[PDB]
Amino acid sequence: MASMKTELIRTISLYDTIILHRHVRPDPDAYGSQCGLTEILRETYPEKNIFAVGTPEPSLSFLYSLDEVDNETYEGALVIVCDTANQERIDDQRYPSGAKLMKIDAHPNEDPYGDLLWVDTSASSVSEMIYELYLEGKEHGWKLNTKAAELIYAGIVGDTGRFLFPNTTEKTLKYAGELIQYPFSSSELFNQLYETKLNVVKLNGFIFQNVSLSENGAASVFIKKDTLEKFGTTASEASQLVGTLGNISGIRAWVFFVEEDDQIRVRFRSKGPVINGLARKYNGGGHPLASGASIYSWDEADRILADLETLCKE
Repeated sequence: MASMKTELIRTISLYDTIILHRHVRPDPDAYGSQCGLTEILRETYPEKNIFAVGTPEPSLSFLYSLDEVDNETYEGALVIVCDTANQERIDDQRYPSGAKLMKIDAHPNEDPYGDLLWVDTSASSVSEMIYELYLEGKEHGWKLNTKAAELIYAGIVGDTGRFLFPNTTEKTLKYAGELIQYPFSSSELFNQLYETKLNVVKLNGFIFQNVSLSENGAASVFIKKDTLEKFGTTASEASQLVGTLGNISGIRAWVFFVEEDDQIRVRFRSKGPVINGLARKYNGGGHPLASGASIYSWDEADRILADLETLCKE
């Protein structure tokens, strides 16, 4: 809604202190949206006290540094929460302790928090939403500098797998063309985002070398504590390799099992057949081409295999 954007801008102009949050375990969109908007606002309003809070993600810390803020600073502040569908996943819970709370998000509005709400499930990403907000904001004095442009671009390219994933829309590409005109180095950004440690590359090589496809295009990957130790990689490092199998000729759908301390993490992917159903059956869920689940025994993994084989066969 056009009016909704205008009301956010007006409300932002009214408060001297603005504190910005996003979701725990931040990703590129969390940074692009939260820090992108933070940097718009630092540039546009150098007289305001603008802060971005939360725990940093070391692999994204090259984008922006976060601030430490006292309890007192919240008093009478505007708090903006970017890219967090669920209140309980907001990094730093002092979010409702200000005078007002604003929600900006691109996920379904199941937890409709905030005094102000701008939710749009047609946007690729919240970083895209922030660029759209800026477009309007312009007319009311907002300024986009090079650092903000870069942040929003980083958020968009991270969240869409550089215009690959199906959340990419006409708007995404259009805004990216506008953003690329700012004088930041996109090639250096891509280098930083894709930089991978030799030991994670080698683990990826171990997975590729040993992968096999069923006659029906199903594939599975088991990364237990012993493999993690051999390669010296964390569980999250190994899990993040689930996307790397997508270009294999004839693959239909596949799954990763990563042994963590408390569960076995399960990541489902598909090039066609719906996997939602299968995920929900083992207590998880997600989208039709990308779901997850937690399981507690290797027996449970073999059942997920048999069902994956069938879903592919049909």
